[PDB]
Amino acid sequence: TYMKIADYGQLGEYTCDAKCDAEFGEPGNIRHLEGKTYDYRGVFCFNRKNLQ
Amino acid sequence: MYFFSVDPRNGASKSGDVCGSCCCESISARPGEVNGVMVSYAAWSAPLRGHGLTNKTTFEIDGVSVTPPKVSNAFGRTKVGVVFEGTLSDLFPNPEGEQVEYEISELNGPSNGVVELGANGAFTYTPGALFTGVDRFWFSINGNIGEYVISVDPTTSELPQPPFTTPVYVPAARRSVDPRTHVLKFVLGVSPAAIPGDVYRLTVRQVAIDCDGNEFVHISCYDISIGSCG
Repeated sequence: TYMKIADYGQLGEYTCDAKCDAEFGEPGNIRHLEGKTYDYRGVFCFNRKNLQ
Repeated sequence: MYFFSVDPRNGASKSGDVCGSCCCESISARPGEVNGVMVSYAAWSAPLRGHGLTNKTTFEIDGVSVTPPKVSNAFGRTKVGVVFEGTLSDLFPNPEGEQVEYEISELNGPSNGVVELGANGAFTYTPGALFTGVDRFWFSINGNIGEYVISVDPTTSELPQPPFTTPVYVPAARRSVDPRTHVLKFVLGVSPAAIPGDVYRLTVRQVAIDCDGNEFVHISCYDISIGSCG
């Protein structure tokens, strides 16, 4: 399991005088992720003599 | 510079200096001037606490007295650099018989050329060298003023046909608004062809905007009176 910062988000910008609209802005995500692993698993067989 | 304090729409109104005689407030103008007008919406939009005014003002002009003009207007066309010639006698169809005192006012003459008034309704417009555009000049056929518009074409194909500026006009984009103080400014232009005595009516539709983005519309009117001598 790892983590992925999706985005950061804005924080209310540059008001010279109070109009009180962009107070909190919006934050981003962190998006926990996962992932597995795989495997081959083969076989083979000779008898005894065609090998000897 | 005219100034007007707009009524606040409070159910209590009619501020001090009020000359009961109409609804729309008065504006006096003189033919030729181009003056500047101010309107203070502070009384109406300040209580409406929000983002103040916006640059979405809308103007309209309609005349309550026209007295149609005597002399017609005209249009002229010529390429760049080439001298232009034209007649000024078929523009004053007069009902009665009287001479034709053609005159060109040195105040409303051309801006990028020169004009020599002939003996009988003929004039020579020699456009300025290395110049292409539209140029006018205001003749006066026996008192009745009209404009003669000329476009000098940059020798390639042609130029369009401009719309013959009205008696009273508010220029395209010369207005502004200061949302910090709720004050509107615009320009009020009076053509030199307006007849003294007429009255035109100017309607102004101003729109405020709330804290979130909705609208508060406001309508007011004004009565422009074309009077001679200021």
